[PDB]
Order: sequence, then C-alpha cells, then structure tokens
Amino acid sequence: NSEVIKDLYEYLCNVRVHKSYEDDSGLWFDISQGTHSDYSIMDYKLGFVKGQAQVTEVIYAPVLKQRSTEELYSLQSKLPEYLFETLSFPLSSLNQFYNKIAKSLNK
Amino acid sequence: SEVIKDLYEYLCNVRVHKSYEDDSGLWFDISQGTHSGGSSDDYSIMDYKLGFVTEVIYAPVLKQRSTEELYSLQSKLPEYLFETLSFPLSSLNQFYNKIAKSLNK
Amino acid sequence: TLKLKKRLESVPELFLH
Amino acid sequence: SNAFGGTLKLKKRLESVPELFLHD
Repeated sequence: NSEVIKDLYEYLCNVRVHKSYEDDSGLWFDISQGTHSDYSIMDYKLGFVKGQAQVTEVIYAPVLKQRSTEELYSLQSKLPEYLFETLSFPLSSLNQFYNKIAKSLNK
Repeated sequence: SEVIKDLYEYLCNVRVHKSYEDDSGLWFDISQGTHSGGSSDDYSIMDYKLGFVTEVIYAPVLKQRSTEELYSLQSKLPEYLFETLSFPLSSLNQFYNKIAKSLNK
Repeated sequence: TLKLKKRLESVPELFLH
Repeated sequence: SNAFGGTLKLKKRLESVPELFLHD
C-alpha cells in the first residue's frame, strides 16, 4: 500500500521521498524532485531538527552526487546559488521551497 | 508512513488520506488546500477521489460541502474541476498544479 | 499544523458518501 | 515498468560510486 501511495504522490506532485530516518539531530528525508522543462531533477535532503528550545528548523542540503555531468552544468544555469548551499528555514516555508525548486528546474 | 504524508502535505498542500478497493477499481481519497496563511487569511480545501481501473479518473467530492463552501470553490476553480473527468495519468500533475493555484485565489 | 490531516476530523464521513 | 501506471523517473536512482571497495 505505502509504495503505491508514494507512487501516486509522485504522479501528483513530481516529488518522491526515497526514505526517511531518524538520527541524533532529528528526522531526515532523502528526496528527488523533478519537472518538465525533457525532465530536470534535483536531489536533496530535508531534515526536521530541533534545538534545545524545541523550535523546528528545516535543514536543506543539495545532493549533487546523484547528477550527471551535463545535469550539473544545467543546474548551475537554472538554480539560484543558495540552492547549492546548506539552508535552514521554518516549517512555514516548505511550500515556498517546493515551488522554488519546481520553478528553478523548469527554467 | 504517517510522517511521509506529513512531509508531502508540508511540501505540497495535498494529502492522500486513504486508498481502498471497490468493484469499480482502486481509489484514493485526496484533499488539497490553500497554501499557509495567517490567522485572518482565507483557507479553501478541495476534496476529490482518484480512481484507477494509463488513464486516471478524477471524481470531485462535493456533497458534504456547505452551500457557501461550494460557491466559494466555484468562484476559484474552473468549472470542469466540478465534473468527473478521465485523462492520462501522465497529466495528473497538471491538475494538481491547477487546483493548487486556484485554491490560492 | 497540518490542516488537511485535521480536515477529515471535522467531516469524518466526507469520503464515505 | 517500475510503477502502477507506467514509468516514474524519480524512482530511478544513480549509484554514484558502484565500484567502491573499503579496505586497508
């Protein structure tokens, strides 16, 4: 069931959670996101982590090792530079983030 | 499982509540919502089912929505999204996108 | 806050009929 | 072929270092 559901989410939203896991900092997701532009894909990690005061931060890291040479040149021409950096942002920015990846990959 | 759906909801403002089978086929209960707002901000929700018997069936879920809710939804979404539709599964993301944008009006 | 997760709690039989 | 409705491009993943061999 859960595999079918993940497949439906990909057909619906062009995003896939490859796996989730918890470590000593928080809850992590390995994700691929794509969009037609011919389909451009970005791999990244999202972590839901809490400091001592229990405020949730979303940690973003690009995962370039999943890309081909040409795809890396393509990304460099499409994505704003901060998407090649580790980022933190509140839960309230997650849909802004999703839309930013989707628009950047479509370029 | 549950946390995965939570992630997709945060990211995409959509939720697959349940999947189940019937004589007709395989079905999914779906809700899509307006993107996060403030305390005073509008929040609209569209409910629909997706069915599989490659073609997907889109069946909007409207009967338990108030008169005022349906009027508001019909002011934002195009008229065809209130009818049952059949289209290629490969086009489904286009309808996710259209619904998401429409709900943000 | 996951509004859609809690939506089904406000109308539990929404998809039943 | 890899999903119920056809082929999902995000489900196919590159193996970045398939020939890795950890040794001394």
